[PDB]
Amino acid sequence: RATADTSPERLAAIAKDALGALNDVILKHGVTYPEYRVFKQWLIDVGEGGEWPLFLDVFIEHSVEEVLARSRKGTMGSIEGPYYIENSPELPSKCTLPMREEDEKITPLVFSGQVTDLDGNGLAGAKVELWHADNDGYYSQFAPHLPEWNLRGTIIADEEGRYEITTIQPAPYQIPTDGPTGQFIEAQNGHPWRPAHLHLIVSAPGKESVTTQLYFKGGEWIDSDVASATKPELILDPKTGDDGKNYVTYNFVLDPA
Amino acid sequence: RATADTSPERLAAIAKDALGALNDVILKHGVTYPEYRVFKQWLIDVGEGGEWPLFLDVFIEHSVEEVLARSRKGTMGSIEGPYYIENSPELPSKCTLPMREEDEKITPLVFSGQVTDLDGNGLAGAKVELWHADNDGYYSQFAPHLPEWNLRGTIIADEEGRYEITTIQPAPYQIPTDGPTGQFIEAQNGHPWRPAHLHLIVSAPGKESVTTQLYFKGGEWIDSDVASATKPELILDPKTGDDGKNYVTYNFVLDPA
Ligand SMILES: Oc1ccc(Cl)cc1O
Ligand SMILES: Oc1ccc(Cl)cc1O
Ligand SMILES: [Fe+3]
Ligand SMILES: [Fe+3]
Repeated sequence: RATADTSPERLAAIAKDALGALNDVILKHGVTYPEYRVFKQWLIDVGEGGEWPLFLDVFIEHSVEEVLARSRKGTMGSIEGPYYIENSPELPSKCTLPMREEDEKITPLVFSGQVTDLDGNGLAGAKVELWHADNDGYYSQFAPHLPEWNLRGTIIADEEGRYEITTIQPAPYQIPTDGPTGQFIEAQNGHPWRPAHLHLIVSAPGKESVTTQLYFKGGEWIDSDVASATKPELILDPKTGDDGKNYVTYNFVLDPA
Repeated sequence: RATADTSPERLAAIAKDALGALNDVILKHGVTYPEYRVFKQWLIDVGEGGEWPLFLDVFIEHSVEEVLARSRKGTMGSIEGPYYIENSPELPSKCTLPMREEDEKITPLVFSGQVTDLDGNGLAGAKVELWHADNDGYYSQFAPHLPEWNLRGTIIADEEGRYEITTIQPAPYQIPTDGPTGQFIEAQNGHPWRPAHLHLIVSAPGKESVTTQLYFKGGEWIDSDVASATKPELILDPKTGDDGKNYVTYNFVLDPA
């Protein structure tokens, strides 16, 4: 039951700008009646396909985080995306993310670092909620065949704010091509792809949490993210060990609540 | 199964402008995350309530007709609205619109005029599709209690392009306040009202049809139409007879197909 405290005055100004802007694009490009019928049917399709969270997060949410970005001094944020789930099972500072026997076959990714405040003091009782896709680009709880907490966890950072999280390296994400979001994209010759990414919500007692994503230097779609959610500050350059595992360190800087 | 011949190049440019514009409004007004969740839930509600045609026609379609307005030299057009139905039963040049025993109690409106071309030559085989709401502001086929062609007809203009159509005078229209469209309006202190109006599609053999609406001089909401669909060229000034009926004449000027 979602709410916001927006005064009628504010909404009216937003509505005026949003609707005026759309209406101007129509006048600009000479949007015809047949094209208008196509837009109306496609908005119906979007909701009938359950793709409002998907369409909105891909095309709109980057600007919402960009707003929040201004008011923030810590680690760069990025969009949540639609694939977040609360209360993923807790795990200790040093852990391995829950995975299938399939996932065990993929080159491992060892993610290390520390949660700290703005001055660099480590934070006790910090939490790292991590979620990402498997090598097949699917999310648990958004794929029937997967264990419901595959590659999802609540990492409990130690008394010093540190974690050593062993996972696999995520595959790039492709947005279902079959639906209206993918229809919108195929019809303009765009591409339905996101670079490979880790999702992280990072919290601490008395701190303003951070929702962020982490990408990979080599990675494809790196310079053409369809959700426009990539920032260079969030690109990891993992180095590979003689065990053949990929090793990366990244620290989280939380703002005060 | 609705389609348009829009090249990927065009859609991409439209998409770029539409999405950029929205994204700018977000950056402009500092659209927060809670407000974003409210917008996402409301887009889901709109489609779940079957109010995409309603929301679009009220807030977007005026600009689509404004485009078509440029390419046209005949009678001013206006939006279709969501309440149009094809194949309304035919009636002769001089007729009375189908109505209930209730409607017979309302002051009658006698609508007369002629369908002509750009030079003022009358057009044989011209059709006047007329639809409007009853004094209770409901449309037939969008209200269970009404006969399915209440205040809907296909008037067959005579060999000379003339019609004398007796109906009642429509009541102002109020957009359902209970749904997401009305929620969007109540939440900004807007008003959910349209001035009283007749709907007309006017066609002739070899002519580009006209979808238009006709309003009434005294009428309330006349200068504040929520669908922004009012034009001064479409305001009727009916004069009343000694039978106590309201009499108005209006001619349709069709463009060539
Ligand atoms: O995996 C994802 C797919 C689409 C979006 Cl918008 C965000 C994601 O995080
Ligand atoms: O009766 C009507 C109600 C709403 C709209 Cl947008 C148009 C109409 O014609
Ligand atoms: Fe993702
Ligand atoms: Fe109407």
